[PDB]
Amino acid sequence: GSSGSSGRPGGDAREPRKIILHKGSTGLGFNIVGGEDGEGIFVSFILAGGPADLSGELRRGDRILSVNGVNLRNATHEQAAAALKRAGQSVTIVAQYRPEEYSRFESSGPSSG
Repeated sequence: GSSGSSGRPGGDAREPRKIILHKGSTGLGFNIVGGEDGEGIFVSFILAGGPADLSGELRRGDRILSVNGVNLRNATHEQAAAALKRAGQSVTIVAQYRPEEYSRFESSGPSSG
C-alpha cells in the first residue's frame, strides 16, 4: 500500500537535462568539443539568438551526453557531430551543465596553425 503525486521543479542545474533545439538553419546554435580517449563531449560555444540560446536551456560548458537518442558518452568529435547530421528538426540534446570539466577546454593549450 503506497502512492505518490506529482512533484514541483526545484533547481540544481548540475545533472544531465534535456535540450530540444529546433534546427533553425546553421544548426542547433551551439558548438561541441571533445573526442579524446572518450573524455566526453562538451559545448564549446552557443550562438546568440539560436535555439540553444533562445530555448534557454543549452549553455556553453555543458557536457553533451546524447543527441536525440544516441549514446555519445564515449564518442569522437565527428560522431558527436554525425549524430547531429543524422538528426532532424527536433533534436534532443541531453547535456549536463558541467563547467568543472569543460574547464580543461577553457584553458586551452598551444596551437601553431
